[PDB]
Amino acid sequence: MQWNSTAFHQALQDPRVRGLYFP
Amino acid sequence: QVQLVQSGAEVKKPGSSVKVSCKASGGTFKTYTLTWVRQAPGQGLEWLGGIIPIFDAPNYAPKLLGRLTITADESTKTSYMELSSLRSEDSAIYYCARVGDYGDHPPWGWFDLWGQGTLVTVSSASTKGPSVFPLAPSSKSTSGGTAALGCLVKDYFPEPVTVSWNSGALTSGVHTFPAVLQSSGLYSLSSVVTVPSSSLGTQTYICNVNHKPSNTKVDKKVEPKSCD
Amino acid sequence: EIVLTQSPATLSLSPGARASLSCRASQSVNNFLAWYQQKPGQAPRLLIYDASKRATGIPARFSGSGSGTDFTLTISSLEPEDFAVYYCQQRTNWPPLTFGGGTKVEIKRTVAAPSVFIFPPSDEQLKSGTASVVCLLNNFYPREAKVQWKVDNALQSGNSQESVTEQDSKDSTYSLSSTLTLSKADYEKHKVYACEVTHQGLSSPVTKSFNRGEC
Repeated sequence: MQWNSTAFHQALQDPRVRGLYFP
Repeated sequence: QVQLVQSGAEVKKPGSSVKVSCKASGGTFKTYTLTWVRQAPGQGLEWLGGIIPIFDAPNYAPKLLGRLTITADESTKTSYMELSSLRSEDSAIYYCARVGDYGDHPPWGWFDLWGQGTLVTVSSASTKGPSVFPLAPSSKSTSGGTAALGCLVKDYFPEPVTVSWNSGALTSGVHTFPAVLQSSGLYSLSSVVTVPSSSLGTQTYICNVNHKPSNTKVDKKVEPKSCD
Repeated sequence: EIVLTQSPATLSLSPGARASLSCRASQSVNNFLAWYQQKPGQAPRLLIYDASKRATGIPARFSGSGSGTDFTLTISSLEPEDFAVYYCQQRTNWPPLTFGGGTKVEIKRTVAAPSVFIFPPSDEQLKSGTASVVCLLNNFYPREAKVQWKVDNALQSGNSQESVTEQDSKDSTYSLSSTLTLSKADYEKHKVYACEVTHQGLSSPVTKSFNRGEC
């Protein structure tokens, strides 16, 4: 299925993944 | 200072596909830079999709999933929107828009710069020039007062048509109406002007109609109808 | 999907007046709401973002407020260039990102009655098997108007279409056409063609008419 905002922010719970958006 | 320039109008049959482009004139450009939105005639804005940064993941309106593809060529700073299996309700102006910074809330910022729009018409109709008919001033026009006259521009496809009066010299009193789509699938509009009743005998009033899609231009002089 | 509902659909306000536009979300969007302006023939333009931040280039008379589900765009004193359609949008929940349905802010001016004109079909058109009869309502305000076609005293329905101009830049009025379409066979079976117009500016409905084949 498509990604969605719930699943996306779940993925960003990982600090390294969140860090991709704040280098 | 970055500008977004979209490709030109498209006319498509149901079931076909369309690919619209949007080129940025400069600035930093990634595949995620440009999102697509559309607006059907007289309706509001509908998000089509965009690209999630870093993952470079296209994300689409659920109602178009499977039919819509957004891609981008970073080397040419161009985004492409391809919509297939077209339906009449896909008729709309399609806009590209730059997504701004997302702040602390990825993946989307706001739409801070827009292209000029691309008209896409989906219809079974075929190109056809208009017939132009006079809207003649009434024989009961108030003496020394104001008379209305016009041209009916009927049964053409696709949009647009332009109308001027007297080769552009006459703008006082002109109203050119938005076209209506008829159940036949062809468009029609009228253009009217109000003029001094006392001028109806000596001044010429000509509507200049141009339907570029069919290479049809007509100039019609409109005068009071003669009795028998 | 988060549905954004805008209220009212249309605001009629004079230049200089305060405008207050509402956008409500079906569930909370925190502060992740923006407002865009759109004029006929132009792309939208961002005004206010994340509920209350003003985009660069946007005048200080535009302010946004609200949080969660209830948001307001206030234009403290309307300028002529502010009469336009306004959309809200949220950037937090997807897919799809969603827009409200828009609120149009239009210019309130004094009531002006339409001048009405009727046009018979041309002989040239008749040769092709169809008759178009046109009724013009010129330079009126407000936009609401009722047009009724009568053919030999029979009220017509289903066979007319209306078109309306945008508000005139010079006088803030509207103009409107109503076009009655008949087959040639129906047209030639009847005599009296009339357009009857009702409007706030008229103390009695105006009827304009012609008799087919009479000068």
